[PDB]
Amino acid sequence: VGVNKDSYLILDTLPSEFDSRVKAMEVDEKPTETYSDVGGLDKQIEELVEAIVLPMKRADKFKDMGIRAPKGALMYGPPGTGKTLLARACAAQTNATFLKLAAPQLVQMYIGEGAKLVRDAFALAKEKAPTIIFIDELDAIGTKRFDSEKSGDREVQRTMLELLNQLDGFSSDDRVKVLAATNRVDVLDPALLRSGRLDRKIEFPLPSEDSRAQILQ
Amino acid sequence: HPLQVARCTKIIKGEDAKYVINLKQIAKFVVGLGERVSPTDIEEGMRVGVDRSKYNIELPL
Amino acid sequence: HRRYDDQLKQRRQNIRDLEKLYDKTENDIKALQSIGQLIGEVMKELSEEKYIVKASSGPRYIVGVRNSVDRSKLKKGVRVTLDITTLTIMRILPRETDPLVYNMTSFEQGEITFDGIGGLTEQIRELREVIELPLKNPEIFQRVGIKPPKGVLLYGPPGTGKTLLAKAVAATIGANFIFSPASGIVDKYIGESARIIREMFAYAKEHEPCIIFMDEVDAIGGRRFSEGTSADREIQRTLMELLTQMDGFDNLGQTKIIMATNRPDTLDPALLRPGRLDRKVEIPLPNEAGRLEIFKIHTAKVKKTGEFDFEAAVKMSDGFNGADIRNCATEAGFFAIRDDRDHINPDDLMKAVRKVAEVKK
Repeated sequence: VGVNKDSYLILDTLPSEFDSRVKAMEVDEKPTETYSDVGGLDKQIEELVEAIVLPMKRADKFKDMGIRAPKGALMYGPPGTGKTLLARACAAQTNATFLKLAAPQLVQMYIGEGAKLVRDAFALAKEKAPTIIFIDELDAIGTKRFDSEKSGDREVQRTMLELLNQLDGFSSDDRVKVLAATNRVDVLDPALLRSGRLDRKIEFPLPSEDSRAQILQ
Repeated sequence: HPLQVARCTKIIKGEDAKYVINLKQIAKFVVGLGERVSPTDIEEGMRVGVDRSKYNIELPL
Repeated sequence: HRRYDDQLKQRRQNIRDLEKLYDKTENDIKALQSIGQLIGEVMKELSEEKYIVKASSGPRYIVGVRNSVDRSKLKKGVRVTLDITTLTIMRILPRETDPLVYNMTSFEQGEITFDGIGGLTEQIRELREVIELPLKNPEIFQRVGIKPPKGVLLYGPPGTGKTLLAKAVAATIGANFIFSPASGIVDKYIGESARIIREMFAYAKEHEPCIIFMDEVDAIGGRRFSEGTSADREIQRTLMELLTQMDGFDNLGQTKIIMATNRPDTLDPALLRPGRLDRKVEIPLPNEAGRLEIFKIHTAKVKKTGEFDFEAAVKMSDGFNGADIRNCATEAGFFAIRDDRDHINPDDLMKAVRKVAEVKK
C-alpha cells in the first residue's frame, strides 16, 4: 500500500507482493506435451487420471455427490520412462498451469520466509486454477527422520505441514493439484491416510512388450 | 554484465511507460516493461540487467 | 418555462454528484499536508524529562516531551508517538498487539464442529474434560485447592484428523483459536523472536478463553540435533521462554496451550516432565462403535441409492479413524463417476473399504 515518504500516510493502494514475485516458482503456462506424445506409459496414465484428473474435471459432480475431492497424489517409483514427461502431459490435458517448485529453495536457512513461500504458491495456484504444483525432490519437504535430528530438520517439517493444512482447508474444491516425485519413497509424517492430503500413492512399474513397442514407434 | 538482482537505486529518467526497477527486500520500485533503446536505460545505482524475479532490465548493456 | 423546470432538477443532480467526488480528491491533498509520525515503545522511563524510547527505525534515543501529551497514560512498555524532526513525545498511544496472519493466524472459533466429528469419540471426551470444564467454571477447581490444568499434548498421527479435533474444541467454547507456525516464532533478529511469544500470551489473556495450538513441536522444543549446534540454539532461546511463562507468577487456566507433534521422540525432556505438560492425550485405535458412527456420518452428507449397512463396513476395517474412512468414501465414488452417476450402491461400499485396507495397513 502506497505511503508518503515524509508525510507517512496512505494516499493509494498498490497491488499485492511479499518478497520477490515467483521467486521459488517456475511458470510454464500449459506444456506442449500430450498423451499422443507420451505413450506406452498407459497404465501409469490410468492411475494418474483416476486420482487427480477426474476430481478436477467433474468438480461439480463431486459437489452434488457430496463427497470431497482429493487434490493430491504422491508418486514414487522409477523415472527413466518419462515420469516428468507424463506429469507435463497431465498438465496439458487438464489445462493446468504447470509450476515447477523446487523443494531446496524453500528450505531457507532464514526465518519462516520459507513458510510464506508455501502460502504464496497456494495463492497463485488458486488464482491460476486448474494448476499442478510439481515438486522437484521430496528431500526437503521431507526426510525429517524420527530421531532427535528431526530438531535440525524443522524447516522441511514446516513447509510440508502448511501445504497439507492448506489443501485440506479447501479439499472439497479441486483447483490445485500437488504432485511430488522421487525415485523412491522416503520417511515422512503421516499423509497417505487422508483424502485432502496426498491421498493417492501411485507406483511406476516397468514396461512390457506392448509398452516398449509404442515407445519405439 | 553479471547480476543476481537489479538495483537502480533512484531512476529519474527512463501499465507503464517509464522504468523504475529496484529489486531488494527493504524497498521496491516495480515496472513491468523493459526494452528502452533510448535512453538505453541502465545507469543509476548499478547492478542492472535481468532479475531473479523477472521484472528485468531487458537489453541495456 | 416547463422545460427549464425539467432541466433545473436534472442539472442540479449533474452537479451534486460531481461536487462530492470533487471535494474528496481536494481532501487527499489536504491529508498529504496532515502528516503522520512514527511510533516507538518506551524501554524505560528515567525521569519525567528523560526517557529511553526505541524508535522502530532502529536505534535508542533519550527523549524529552513536547506539546499535546497526557502524563497519566504514560507507563513503561507502552507505545508512544515521536516527532520526525524533534524526536520527542508528541502524544501517547495505547499499546497494540497487532493482529496478524503471518506469525500467529487467529480464527475466532473453529471452522468444524465438535459433535459432528463424533466417531472420534474417545479423543473428543478427554479433550472436553481437560478444556471446557475449567474454562466455563474456574469456581470448582478453585474450591478444591488444586490448580486448573496446564498444557495438553496430542500425540500420534496428525493425518488421522488430529487437526480437525483442535479446531472443533475451539468452536464449542467460543474460544479464540490461535494457530502458530513453530518456525515462524524463527526470526533472525534481536528479540523479534522474544516479542512474538510475549504478544501471543498477552493477547491470549485479553482474548481468553483461548486455545494456543503449537504445530509440530521440534523446532521450538527440540532436544538438540546431536548435542551439537548449528541453529539449534535458536530452538533453545524459544523453548526457555515457554518454560519461563509456565514457571512464572502467571498461571495457565483461562489460556490453554495444546502442543502437537507426530512423535514424542523430539520433544524436550523439560516438556515431558509434569508441570509444563501434565495432560498427555494419545490418539487410539477406535472401537467397533467409533467406526460405525463415522461411516454413517460420512455417507449422510453423501448421495446414495439404497440404505447402506454401515455394520459390514466396520467389519471390513479394524481400527480406521475418520481420515482413512474418508478415502473409502471417495473410492466408491470413483466407480460411480465411471458408472455415470452421483449415487453409490451398498455393493460399491463393500469393495471400497477393502481396497483401501489392502493398499496400506
